[PDB]
Order: sequence, then structure tokens, then C-alpha cells
Amino acid sequence: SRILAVHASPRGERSQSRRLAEVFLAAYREAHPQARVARREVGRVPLPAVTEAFVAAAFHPQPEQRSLAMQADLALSDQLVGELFDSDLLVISTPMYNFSVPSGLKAWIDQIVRLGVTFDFVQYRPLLRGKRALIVTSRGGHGFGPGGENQAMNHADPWLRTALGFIGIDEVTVVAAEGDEAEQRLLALARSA
Amino acid sequence: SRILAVHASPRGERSQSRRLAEVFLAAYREAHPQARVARREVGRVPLPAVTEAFVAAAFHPQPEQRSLAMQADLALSDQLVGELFDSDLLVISTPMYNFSVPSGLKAWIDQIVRLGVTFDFVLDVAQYRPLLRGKRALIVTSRGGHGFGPGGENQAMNHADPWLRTALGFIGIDEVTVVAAEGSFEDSCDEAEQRLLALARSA
Ligand SMILES: Cc1cc2nc3c(=O)[nH]c(=O)nc-3n(C[C@H](O)[C@H](O)[C@H](O)COP(=O)(O)O)c2cc1C
Ligand SMILES: Cc1cc2nc3c(=O)[nH]c(=O)nc-3n(C[C@H](O)[C@H](O)[C@H](O)COP(=O)(O)O)c2cc1C
Ligand SMILES: CN(C)c1ccc(/N=N/c2ccccc2C(=O)O)cc1
Ligand SMILES: CN(C)c1ccc(/N=N/c2ccccc2C(=O)O)cc1
Repeated sequence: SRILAVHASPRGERSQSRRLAEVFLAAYREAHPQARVARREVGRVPLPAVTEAFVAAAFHPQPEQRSLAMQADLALSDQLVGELFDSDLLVISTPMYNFSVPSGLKAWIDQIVRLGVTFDFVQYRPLLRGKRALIVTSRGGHGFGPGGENQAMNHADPWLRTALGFIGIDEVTVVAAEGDEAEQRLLALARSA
Repeated sequence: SRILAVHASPRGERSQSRRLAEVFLAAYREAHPQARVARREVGRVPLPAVTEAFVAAAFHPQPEQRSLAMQADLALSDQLVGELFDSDLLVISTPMYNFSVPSGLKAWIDQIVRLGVTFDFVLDVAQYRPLLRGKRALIVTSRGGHGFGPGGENQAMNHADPWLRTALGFIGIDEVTVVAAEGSFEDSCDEAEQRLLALARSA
């Protein structure tokens, strides 16, 4: 009933991954007029990469002692993770760029995987529970999905699963458009989610 | 042998991936006093992500007709691939960040895979062809955990160096060597450092 929608393509109207995701979102809203949708742009807008300053603050041995400056370094991070915590369903839209994802999406992941917040260690455990994710991806070529010619070259959505998995999001569904099929699948998913 | 060194860690002095690679570069420099080493920072310095404008320009159907504005959108990219074209050996230093590479390195890749420049295609479904020849790559990586290497427990989770191979390979760089330090982290590091000294003396 609460959705965080992460859009990774730098394109606007011409983005296919973005359009497909919004088709899901509109469908889902009709089925649940009560639902909140929060949108997080990581494609058309620059998302800062993790810096050395970020590392120092994020892996501080005594976080309660972080200075004001260090909290500033982690402010966007906190905002990004909060959005996640507040969501029930995470929708990520993304193209396949060079066998992986656009750099902004990688940076988003880099901001949201946080020691003591989304994962812990003692061995690593995940901290997020109750969430599912839907990944809408668009590829220019073909054969990157399960059983495909090029499956092994796919470091986009399969990498996302690993990273989402690390933090606890293990119920993930992937809808891909390569080369109307996906749109229909997305509508069906919107009706039953 | 001209070298291009791409450093992807955001850390400086404390970066292990950077240190290990600098070890290799100094060693190589002792052996080849006349060799040229270019360095490209993608970790401690922000590197623009691909924009819509970059897509419009890089895949414009009639490249000769690109406006000055469009060319400006491709200027950094031209500079970046130029560094690659001028090199015989590419050294990439990178840590594993969330099962992949830091975002800056991803952005560097996104800037260098260029239609009609580092790859091209022909039609059947597009058939791709790499345009880079005679180059090798050395990837020096560092990891906090363990088991991400071949035969490792967590091998299938590795989308860092295995992804880089795939992408470098698409543009023509298929002689690629990976030197990794995991986790006795000092041991993995001393080992990696010995492997690099060896590789410097024979390249
Ligand atoms: C920077 C760049 C890199 C791309 N890399 C790949 C690729 O590795 N594999 C592929 O199948 N398509 C690739 N494509 C094609 C895109 O995946 C395709 O256009 C996709 O539909 C873009 O998503 P969008 O329409 O939401 O922007 C690439 C396109 C661009 C602009
Ligand atoms: C943002 C962040 C993400 C990381 N993600 C991983 C990871 O997925 N797997 C891993 O084994 N280590 C991970 N680490 C640990 C680093 O890979 C390790 O500290 C590495 O040696 C860093 O490289 P450097 O010393 O060149 O900066 C991460 C560290 C940071 C700060
Ligand atoms: C790495 N590979 C294999 C690639 C790289 C680029 C690519 N096309 N890019 C595009 C650019 C602009 C419009 C449409 C496409 C399109 O959807 O094809 C396809 C495959
Ligand atoms: C996701 N995984 C698997 C991780 C994430 C982070 C991690 N440590 N990061 C570090 C941060 C700062 C200094 C040293 C380390 C260090 O080298 O341990 C180890 C494994």
C-alpha cells in the first residue's frame, strides 16, 4: 500500500523502462486508490557517489558520536533509506547500460546499503523485512533473461537481486522488455499485488 | 607500452586497490623508464553519468551533423576514449562496492563505450563488433569479505570484476588479468603485491 518508485533512466518521455513502470503504477493506483506513491529520481538527476567522507561516517565504530559534519555527509543517505523503510513495495525501473545499470542506480544502492541500518554484521544479516520489489527493465538487445543466449552477460537485474537480497528484499519480480507483452504482464501484476 | 591507469576508489592513502596498483606502476616504471603513464581519476572525483543528451548525441544517426552543443555533450567522452586509444595497457584499480564497482567506474565505462568509436554494429537484429585492438587490461581489486573469486563460496554474487570483463570485452579488450585481495588480509595483500611485481617485470 506504500510504494517507492525508483526511476533510473536518464530519459524522460522516451524512456521505455519509465513508461512501463508508470503503467504499473497507474494500474496499481486504480486498484488501490488509497495507496501512496513516492518517486525517487536517480536517472534524470545526479546522485552523488560514495566518498571517503561517506565511508568514514557510515562505518564509524561509534555512530552515536558522529559529528554534525558527518551527519551532513550521511543526510541524503538517511533520506534515501527512510523512503525505503516507509515502503511496502519497491518499484525500480531501469535500462540495461553496458551489461549493468546506469551509474545513478548504482549510486542509489551505494547510499542505501548502510551498516546498522539496512544490514548488520556479527557474518552479515539483513535488516529490512516485509518488502517486495518489482524491477522493470528495458534492454536494447535480446537474450539476457533466464535461459537466454546472453544470460551470463546480465549484470543488471541479477546484480540488483543480490544487493536487494543483502538488505532483506528477497521477494523480487523482474519484468523485461528486449529487442506489448510486458505491459500486459504489468497490468496483471497490478491487479493482484 | 603506454599505460592508462584508472583509479576507482574514493579513498586515497587508505585505498588498498589504489596502493596495489601504484605498486605495479612504479615497478613497471623501474623496468621501462621511457614508458608513459597516464592517470584517470574516477573515484575521488565525480564523473558525469550518461544523460539523455549524451544518448541523443552518441547515437545520432548522422554524426557529422551534430551541433556544437551536441559535441560539447560528448567532449568528456572523447577525452576519455582518447586516453584509451592512446594506451596499450589499461590498469583499473577498484574496490567491490555492494557486489559491483563504485558508481564512478560505472560512469567511466558508460562514457567509453561509444558507437562508431569503440564498437560498431551491422544489421541482421544488430550484430556488434569491437573496435579496440592490441590492448590488455589489468584489474586490481580489493574486497572486504571473502569468497568472491573463482571457485569461491560467494562467486555468483560477484558483479564487479566479472562484469568489467564482459564490458571491456565488448569493446575489444579480451586479454584481462584480475589480481584480487580479499578479507591475514595483509597476507592476501602481500600475495597480490607479489603477483603484481611479477607481472610488471614481464609486460
Ligand atoms: C549507454 C547505453 C548503453 C546501453 N547498453 C546496452 C546493453 O548493454 N545491452 C542492451 O541490450 N541494450 C543496451 N542499451 C540499449 C538500452 O538498454 C535500451 O535503449 C533501453 O530500452 C533503454 O531504456 P530506456 O528506454 O528506459 O531509457 C544501451 C543504451 C545506452 C544509451
Ligand atoms: C560503500 C561500500 C560498499 C562495500 N561493499 C562491499 C561488498 O559488496 N563486498 C565486499 O566484499 N566488500 C565491500 N566493501 C568493502 C570494500 O570492498 C573494502 O573495504 C575494499 O578493500 C575497499 O577498497 P579500497 O581499499 O581500495 O578503498 C564495501 C565498502 C564500502 C565502503
Ligand atoms: C551494449 N549494447 C549491446 C548496446 C548499446 C546500445 C544500444 N542501443 N542503444 C540505443 C540508443 C538510442 C536509442 C535506442 C537504443 C536501443 O535500444 O538499441 C544497444 C545495445
Ligand atoms: C557488503 N559487504 C560484503 C561488505 C561491506 C563493507 C565492508 N567493509 N567495509 C569497510 C569500510 C571501511 C573500512 C574497511 C572496510 C573493510 O574492508 O571491511 C565489508 C563487507
